[PDB]
Amino acid sequence: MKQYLELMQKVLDEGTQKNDRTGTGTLSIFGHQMRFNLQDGFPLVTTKRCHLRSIIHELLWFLQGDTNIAYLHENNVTIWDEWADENGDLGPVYGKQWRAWPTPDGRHIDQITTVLNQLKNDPDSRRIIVSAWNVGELDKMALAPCHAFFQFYVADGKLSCQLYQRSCDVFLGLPFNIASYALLVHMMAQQCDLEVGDFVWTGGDTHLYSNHMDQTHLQLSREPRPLPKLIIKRKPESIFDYRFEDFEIEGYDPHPGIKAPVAI
Amino acid sequence: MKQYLELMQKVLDEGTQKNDRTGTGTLSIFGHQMRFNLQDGFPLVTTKRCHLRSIIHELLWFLQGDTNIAYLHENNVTIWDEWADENGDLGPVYGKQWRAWPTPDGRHIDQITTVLNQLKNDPDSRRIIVSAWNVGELDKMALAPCHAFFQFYVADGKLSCQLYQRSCDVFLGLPFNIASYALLVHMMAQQCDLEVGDFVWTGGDTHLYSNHMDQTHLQLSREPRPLPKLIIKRKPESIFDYRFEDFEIEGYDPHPGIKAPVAI
Ligand SMILES: Nc1nc2c(c(=O)[nH]1)N[C@H](CNc1ccc(C(=O)N[C@@H](CCC(=O)O)C(=O)O)cc1)CN2
Ligand SMILES: Nc1nc2c(c(=O)[nH]1)N[C@H](CNc1ccc(C(=O)N[C@@H](CCC(=O)O)C(=O)O)cc1)CN2
Ligand SMILES: *[C@H]1[C@@H]([N+](=O)[O-])C(=O)NC(=O)N1[C@H]1C[C@H](O)[C@@H](COP(=O)(O)O)O1
Ligand SMILES: *[C@H]1[C@@H]([N+](=O)[O-])C(=O)NC(=O)N1[C@H]1C[C@H](O)[C@@H](COP(=O)(O)O)O1
Repeated sequence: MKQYLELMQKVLDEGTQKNDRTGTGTLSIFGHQMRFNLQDGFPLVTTKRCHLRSIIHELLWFLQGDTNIAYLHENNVTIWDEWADENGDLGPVYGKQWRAWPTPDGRHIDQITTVLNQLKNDPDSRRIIVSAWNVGELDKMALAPCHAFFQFYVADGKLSCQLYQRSCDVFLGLPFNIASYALLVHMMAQQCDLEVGDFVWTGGDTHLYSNHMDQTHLQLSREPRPLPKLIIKRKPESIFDYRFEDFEIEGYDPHPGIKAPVAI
Repeated sequence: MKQYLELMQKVLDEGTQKNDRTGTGTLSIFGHQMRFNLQDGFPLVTTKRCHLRSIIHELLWFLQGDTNIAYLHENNVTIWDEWADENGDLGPVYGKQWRAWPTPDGRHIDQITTVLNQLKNDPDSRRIIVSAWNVGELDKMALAPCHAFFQFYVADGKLSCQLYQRSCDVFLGLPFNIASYALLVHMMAQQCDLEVGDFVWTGGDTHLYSNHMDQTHLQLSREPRPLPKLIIKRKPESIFDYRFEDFEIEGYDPHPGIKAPVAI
């Protein structure tokens, strides 16, 4: 997609060489923002084939509040295997914080239910936020959340969302993260009877790994194709009741997939 | 400042009318980003006189971990009076979360000390974050944090910072918020022996109140003046030991102040 290839080029032209946690090395920029009008189409990268199966299942897994990889394996999704322990556990990552953020006085807060309540009763609110950045539990997580904090906004009968992503692997992670959140915005809007508006992506440390350079040059040589359309085939009773079979992506005709190693 | 007047104009031209919490009404946009290179000068608005006293003291107050307004009053700062209770308390707002974020298992995490440790030992880290958005304590706060989440970044011997501000009163709040965080970046850099880099501001619901329109038109008629310079006159032993007298703002020659009512 145009905005995505523009970012890739910007990282190549403007990024500075930075060591990293994994020992791999990156080219990095700090602070970037892009906007996707969800009415123009579903923002799934076309310049390489993306695995929709993994994207959709990961999101449904988050929404269940699950942090064990059993569900993903049951569904032949292996994108989280490298970080899981012997029992398939990741610690209280994303889904746990979304559904069951623990308080000092012993409660658990379901941020997704809270957001639904807000959208249905106080749509003008400037506090419609979900955070995964639970400072008190960071040390128990396999990895600190990359996509950390997101906010909804309603104007003129449309639902928008902004994501703050503190760290972004541009080649591997970003195509998944954009699609994942676009999908959530479509689900949320369906449940709230709103139209879709904008998905706004904001990055912190936005980088290309040093061993993704060949892959990046290849993909930059390709022309984007028209965006597909997302069809949700039924309206479940709640945001927690979607199934893989409920989604259709129509007119997705990507260029071939490009393999790249994940930095662990 | 150029970036600031550009935003004001954009809100006037592109903002949609939105009701709000306070009953005042706003023009609102969602999602905006601006960048200030701190080497070009200290980003204090010149098209109206800003009260530096209030800016500096508010920041020092946050850093103490204080949430009672006594300290501000001792220093003749009254910007937080409207939200405080009979005892001058605001609940566990900003400073409390920064210095003493409470965990379930009973601990308190000092995020500022943690960040210092990270900057001094792991400057390449992509996880150098402070959050005020403590989901478990939101209901005890006078107001939910506006400036919610910020990240540091080091490259090439320079310290940058990005702030996510979920809600932004463009006329009243934003000039303070930009200056406040620029100041913190200068303090942090001094303590860590780094040069200053960029301050990146990212907004969620970015708005002009309906009863700030005259004030906005007035200010938009004014030409920005050159940015002042921040001089820090000594190096305290720690980030917690700064005093008001340690800061000099040189060459600040603003246009006159513009009064506007705060929406409560
Ligand atoms: N450094 C690094 N990068 C990352 C993650 C990480 O923790 N470390 N974690 C992220 C969580 N998301 C993904 C997304 C895609 C993949 C991945 O590998 N994807 C394939 C293969 C997909 C498949 O299983 O079929 C691709 O070619 O797009 C891994 C993690 C993404 N990037
Ligand atoms: N709606 C609304 N807007 C806000 C806040 C709010 O909670 N509600 N809280 C914010 C916290 N920051 C400020 C900053 C400035 C002022 C203010 O009023 N400033 C003066 C007067 C300064 C002074 O005391 O001398 C000015 O003209 O700039 C109030 C809160 C800012 N904007
Ligand atoms: C992190 C990631 N995740 O773990 O779920 C995700 O969804 N998107 C990412 O882009 N992603 C990247 C950022 C970085 O390259 C690594 C995480 O490493 P640290 O930033 O060192 O924590 O995965
Ligand atoms: C909030 C504010 N604060 O309370 O400290 C700040 O520092 N900056 C702001 O711009 N600010 C604004 C945003 C909005 O106009 C109100 C808060 O109202 P809600 O967004 O309804 O919580 O103050």
